[PDB]
Amino acid sequence: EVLLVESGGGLIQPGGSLRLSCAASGFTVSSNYMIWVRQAPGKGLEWVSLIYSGGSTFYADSVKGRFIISRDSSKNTLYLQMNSLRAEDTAVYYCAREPYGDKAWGQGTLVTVSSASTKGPSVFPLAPSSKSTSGGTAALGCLVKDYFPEPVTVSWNSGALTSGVHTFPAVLQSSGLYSLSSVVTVPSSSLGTQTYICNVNHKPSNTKVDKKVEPK
Amino acid sequence: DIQMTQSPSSLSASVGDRVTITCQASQDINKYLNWYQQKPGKAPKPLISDTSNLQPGVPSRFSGSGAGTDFTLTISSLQPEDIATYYCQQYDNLPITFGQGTRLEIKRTVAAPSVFIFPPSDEQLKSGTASVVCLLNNFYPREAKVQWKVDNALQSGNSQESVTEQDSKDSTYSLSSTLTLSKADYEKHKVYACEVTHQGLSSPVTKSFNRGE
Amino acid sequence: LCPFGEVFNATRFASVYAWNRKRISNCVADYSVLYNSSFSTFKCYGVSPTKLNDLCFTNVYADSFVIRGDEVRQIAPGQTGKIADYNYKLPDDFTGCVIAWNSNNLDSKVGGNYNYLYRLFRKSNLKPFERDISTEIYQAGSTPCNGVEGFNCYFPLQSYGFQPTNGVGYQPYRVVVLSFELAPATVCGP
Ligand SMILES: *[C@@H]1O[C@H](CO)[C@@H](O)[C@H](O)[C@H]1NC(C)=O
Repeated sequence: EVLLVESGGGLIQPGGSLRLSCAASGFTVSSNYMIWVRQAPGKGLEWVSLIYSGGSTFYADSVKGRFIISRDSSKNTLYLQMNSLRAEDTAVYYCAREPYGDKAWGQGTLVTVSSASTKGPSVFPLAPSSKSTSGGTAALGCLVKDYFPEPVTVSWNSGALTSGVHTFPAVLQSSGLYSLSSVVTVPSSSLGTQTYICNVNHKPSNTKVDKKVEPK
Repeated sequence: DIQMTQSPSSLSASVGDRVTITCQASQDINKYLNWYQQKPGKAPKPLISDTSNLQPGVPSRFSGSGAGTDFTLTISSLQPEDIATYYCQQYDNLPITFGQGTRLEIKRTVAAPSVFIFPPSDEQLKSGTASVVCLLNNFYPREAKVQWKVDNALQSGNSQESVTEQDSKDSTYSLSSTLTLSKADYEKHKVYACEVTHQGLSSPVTKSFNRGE
Repeated sequence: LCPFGEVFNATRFASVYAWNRKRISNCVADYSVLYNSSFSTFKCYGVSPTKLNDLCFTNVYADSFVIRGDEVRQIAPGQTGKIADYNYKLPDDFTGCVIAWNSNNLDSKVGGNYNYLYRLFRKSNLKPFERDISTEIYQAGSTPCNGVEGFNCYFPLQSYGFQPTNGVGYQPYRVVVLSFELAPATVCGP
């Protein structure tokens, strides 16, 4: 089975350089056509770069002279070297075996081009209501406030709880910091017997927070 | 550059409907046109290559046709799992270019939201800010109105909301609205209320709390 | 006179991957008779079509094949692409003429002409004037193919499938590349 795993994405200042890596399993990178494609947050797909089976390279005009596509056969890895980065380079970057051969796409790596600083979130309980209907449904959650940059991950009870969970898209506040809520609906009759803990991870700030949410 | 224009930009169709997404190229690309499916929170998946060839693991309810400057993706029997953004791509003429994408939603019976309100935590308040959160859980269709009220004054300019992508499990949306005040403003008022209007509610529903109760 | 007519007026042209070469020797060539008699492309490098009629060369090569209209630009010094990289490569210091014409009325067919092929997969680029006619299954992974097409195991050639209704960038073009080398000089203008 073919695996493509992108890494190297993160926060970088305008004018900086990053190298993305795409580690392949299940085909030989140096024998194949491959591309980089990017997707700005909430936007469509934009082709960035192409390398031929035999090594010829091609670039989108918007990255020409700034980006370099390359590969290392000993590590079976595809790279994208990104120089003179601009805010409009901010995107999830995907590698892919395209346009020829058995097609495969990676899961993407997020590049944020910004002069703003990393900031870990504060995590606050959204406590289940007192007047949770006796044999009915209660809602509870966590508010993950004031972080930069994206993303955060939220799990419940270390991944034991998935049913009825909604983790909302972050909003960008006028502060330039993100905020989101993660909620779950549970039987009201569970509140006395079951412990609910949200696990928040913000890798950019190396924050991990486990908040227990209980009736007040 | 070859511009790719898809039509429409969004659609809503019923389970079992035959759906048509079109793609026009600003010049001839012969058969060299691909389709991609991008599910809420995933990478793009190859769906069709070279106009009409089905990729691995894609049901035969998907098909592609056309030639030259005009192309069609057809889903013959729409299922909830088909909720996605679909993209066309021409690859044989550099730069590689994509259509702008077609967002596909699936219809279901009207489902009113379950509404919940959450006061700010004492922890957050001590730090100088109050976030009040209103949850609208598992509703259809997507159109919903949240009105925040503080001692019955309608609030504007101090809230932000977020909506989930349509869930393929039950074809529903959920929505978060957050009202932000300073601690000093929060403490000037008693009744915090979110009033929800939706097609599945005969009249608006209001959830509220009294500060310090 | 040099037998250019056999090259330019051949009924059938080669696939570009299997490009044909005619070695021209011991004859007189009117290259001005060519540079009007009708061509969508007639580009000369390191020489002019006029000056060719007062020059002598040890030998002349006439290379000929079919590609699609939008690939004729790859038949020039310093180009990259599937044609320059994997099919027909001119050297950076090329001395000669690239001549092409639309052949849609000869080489396209209803339902597709599948006889014209190009190499899609190769591990490295051709040297100038290299011809690769290998049909070996292309090994795109670490598993040997053993002559069988499948996952990571690709036929290296693909068909153009020319159709008369194609847009001009996807219509067939006949190409002749004249190369002039400098022994006693055996090919001269009159
Ligand atoms: C090829 O055929 C035409 C028509 O019979 C003839 O006039 C022309 O001179 C030939 N071309 C060359 C380059 O010999």
